[PDB]
Amino acid sequence: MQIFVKTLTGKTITLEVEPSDTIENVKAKIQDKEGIPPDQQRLIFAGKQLEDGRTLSDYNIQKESTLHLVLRLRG
Amino acid sequence: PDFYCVKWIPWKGEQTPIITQSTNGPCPLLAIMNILFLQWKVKLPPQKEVITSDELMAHLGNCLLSIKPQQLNFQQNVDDAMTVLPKLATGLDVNVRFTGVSDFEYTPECSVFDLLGIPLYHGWLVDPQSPEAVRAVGKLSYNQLVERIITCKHSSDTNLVTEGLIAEQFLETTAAQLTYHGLCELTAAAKEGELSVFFRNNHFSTMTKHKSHLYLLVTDQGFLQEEQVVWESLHNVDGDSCFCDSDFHLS
Ligand SMILES: [Cl-]
Repeated sequence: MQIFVKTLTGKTITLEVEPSDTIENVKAKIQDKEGIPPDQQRLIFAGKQLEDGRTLSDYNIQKESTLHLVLRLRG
Repeated sequence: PDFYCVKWIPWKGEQTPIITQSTNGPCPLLAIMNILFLQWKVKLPPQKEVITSDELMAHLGNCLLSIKPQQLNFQQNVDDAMTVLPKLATGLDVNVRFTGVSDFEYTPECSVFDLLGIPLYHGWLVDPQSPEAVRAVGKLSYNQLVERIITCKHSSDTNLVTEGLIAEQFLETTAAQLTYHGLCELTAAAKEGELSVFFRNNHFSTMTKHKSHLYLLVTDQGFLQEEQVVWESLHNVDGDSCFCDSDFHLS
């Protein structure tokens, strides 16, 4: 399915995933097309932080759902 | 691998080593160690071409553990420093406040810097010329700002909702984590010839100010062979950045 990831700069990256995909896979997908390390990633949806272990269906994330990404400050 | 190339430069008429960095290497450690090398508080033998993380730790240890106090407050800090050393290599957590170039949430992580007398800076500052933004962001650190933005999104109270939207566009427009005001305040706040650490975009750099100009030490491995390339303009917010040699002359 197609979902959206809102980068803070304003740019909205589109992503192709599956409901069984893990949060660790999606960060790796965002890295793979935006270069941001998966550790510097924090995923937010419906006011909840997504955890690496769980999957997308665990949060009832459906098609064209917009996921918010927050950068954690770690140099 | 886990090795770092040593680069020798003519710093203040002395042969001085600095350490070059991998691609996403150990940049806090590097930012700190390179200051210590430039201050000659740590010395390498002339033919050192490479150095390991463990050696750096060892030299760093000799600095930290050789520091004397101005009793009990002091010794606590020192262990907090020790406890944090591994993170110096793998990534350090910072939490800036947007009110000032020295404003961070104070954590153990920050304490290393303090013990070595090394100022820690960022330039991610909310523009004072916009009172709406100044009010919205207030004294909140980054971590508090993102929480608040979230709370505000869930409210239907107009005040909260407005606060949040303003905070959101602040983060959107300043995502480069350096602002013109930050740049100006850095300029006026940093002191001539002081070596400090500058946080920006999850990288720590060795910074100095020289003749009112701000520079980052060039640690890019690409320029290992080029002795004439030592200092890079802290040039904001984007654009061509000039290189200088050790003496801050165009290279
Ligand atoms: Cl100094």
